[PDB]
Amino acid sequence: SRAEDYEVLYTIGTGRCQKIRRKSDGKILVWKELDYGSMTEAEKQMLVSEVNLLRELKHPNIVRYYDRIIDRTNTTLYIVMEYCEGGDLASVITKGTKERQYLDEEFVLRVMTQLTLALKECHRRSRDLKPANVFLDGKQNVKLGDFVGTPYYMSPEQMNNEKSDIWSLGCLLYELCALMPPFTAFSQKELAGKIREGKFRRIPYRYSDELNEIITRMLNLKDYHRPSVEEILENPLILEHHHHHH
Ligand SMILES: CC[C@H]1CN(c2nc(-c3cc(OC)c(OC)c(OC)c3)cnc2N)CC[C@H]1C(=O)O
Ligand SMILES: [Cl-]
Ligand SMILES: [Cl-]
Ligand SMILES: [Cl-]
Ligand SMILES: [Cl-]
Ligand SMILES: [Cl-]
Ligand SMILES: [Cl-]
Repeated sequence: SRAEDYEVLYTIGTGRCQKIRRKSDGKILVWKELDYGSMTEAEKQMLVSEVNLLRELKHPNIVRYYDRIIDRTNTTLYIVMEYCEGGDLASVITKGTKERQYLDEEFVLRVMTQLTLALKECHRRSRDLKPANVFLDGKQNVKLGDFVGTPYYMSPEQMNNEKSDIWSLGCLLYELCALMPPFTAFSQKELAGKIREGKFRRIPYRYSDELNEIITRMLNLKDYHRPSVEEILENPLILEHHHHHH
């Protein structure tokens, strides 16, 4: 695997994320460009570990890693992976916010189902749940990727556990429905205050009582009252078509 095996089409974001084309079969992919020139041997060893871990993750709802390419000349490491043509959930939400248009319940259910399964897989093996780390492919599939900011999704436990991940999922699904997170504040201390009270607005009325109910359960103050991944997926809301399809 050499860089010359691929051709950069253009830069998606900025190290650098680029949409690329594999020359042999024309397959569309992306790579993440990492300049390791300024790294110590220690940090490079830490980098080697991380990349090996990504190679082991095979799941329909986790962004698929394909390859790693070393360019010793430019001291650049390339991580090759699947392309998610639908971009990230952050952009979907800001888009709904600016166009004043709520997302379909069907879409929210797809995200709930598919991220819950990604989470289930993560818990098996041993990756923050936030809109910017959730990607959409071209087939309605949902995939989990990998100081200044306010920690909107921090659970009550953390500010003091797999149920903690359930809280964060609740926050993400809440924000998808309401187009704002369940707890907002100008500082972290004000934020922490709101989280401890555990009160928030119901998601918009266009969304079913059943969907409101499960999101609300995920946001319970007590970790042990939050549903497990198993209890989530048992929900009558969740159907075959909400799962991944090739
Ligand atoms: C490469 C590192 C990242 C991001 N990543 C992928 N991102 C995109 C992607 C596509 C977009 O529009 C077509 C887009 O604009 C909204 C965008 O915004 C951030 C991202 C497509 N495919 C990807 N594989 C993969 C996961 C992730 C990581 O760090 O592991
Ligand atoms: Cl899939
Ligand atoms: Cl609105
Ligand atoms: Cl709807
Ligand atoms: Cl309450
Ligand atoms: Cl409301
Ligand atoms: Cl669980």
